[PDB]
Amino acid sequence: MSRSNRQKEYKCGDLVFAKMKGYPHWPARIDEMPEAAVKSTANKYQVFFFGTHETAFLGPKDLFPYEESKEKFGKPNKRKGFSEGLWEIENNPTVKASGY
Repeated sequence: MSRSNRQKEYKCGDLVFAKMKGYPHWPARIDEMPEAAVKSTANKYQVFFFGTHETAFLGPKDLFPYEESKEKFGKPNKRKGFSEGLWEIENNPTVKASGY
């Protein structure tokens, strides 16, 4: 009916700030590496970027929680893809689950 928040440890369905090489910490969701379309590898995690709306192979080193993010900054450069991006996650287009 709607994504479920984690307990004590982050897991699939967990939304955090994922940054990429040349790209500032963007709002990306956590995802596990599937093995259907292709054969994933080890020591790697699936990350889904909202702003860009694309997936990228990242890990925990490329993902930071709000607690930590807010600890230092938690607020990356405010770009065009940042506004619509952060809103792309907070205000997805294909909504359905109660949320604002």
